[PDB]
Amino acid sequence: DILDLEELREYQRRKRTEYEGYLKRNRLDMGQWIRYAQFEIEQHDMRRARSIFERALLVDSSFIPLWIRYIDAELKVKCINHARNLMNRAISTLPRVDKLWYK
RNA sequence: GUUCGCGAAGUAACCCUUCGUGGACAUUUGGUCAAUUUGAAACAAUACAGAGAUGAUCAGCAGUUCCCCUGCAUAAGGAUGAACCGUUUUACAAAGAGAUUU
Ligand SMILES: [K+]
Ligand SMILES: [Mg+2]
Ligand SMILES: [Mg+2]
Repeated sequence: DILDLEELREYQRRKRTEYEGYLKRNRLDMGQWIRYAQFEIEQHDMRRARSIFERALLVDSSFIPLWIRYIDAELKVKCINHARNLMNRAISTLPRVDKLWYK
């Protein structure tokens, strides 16, 4: 498929334009947000992935699978202290959800 | 420059003409900006494609958007103005049961 960094940049531009267009036209599709963040984790660009999860939380902070995905994504890449800040924030905004406490 | 005053020479003329000189009058413009190509107007042309619903053709009216255009416009029109068609995996458990690590 992709043989060169410039070709990776072309691929990333096309996919980012696709995902951003759909999330512009309909921001409330949380699964679309999740798989865009997953795309950026596949690109190993954790800054972009974190930004997408944060924007998704700004669209809807009450949606528990989005929180769990973000926390698990931080832990999967050994970013434990980021995960600690994130989980503390998660319980701080939603203290009555048992799943976040257990996580 | 005009004018008030005082000295020198016309004109012993104290006013008029000239020269020297003290004072008053009048007091800070304009630029966000330089005169052709390299600080960004658009159509048109050319080639190829081509018409929302669906079996076919067409009237529309909306909605979402970090697209706007025409219009005095909160009217109306722009193909129903366009973009929309794609992509889709975990808040993941319980009971068994068969191969097997220990
Ligand atoms: K029509
Ligand atoms: Mg209309
Ligand atoms: Mg419309």
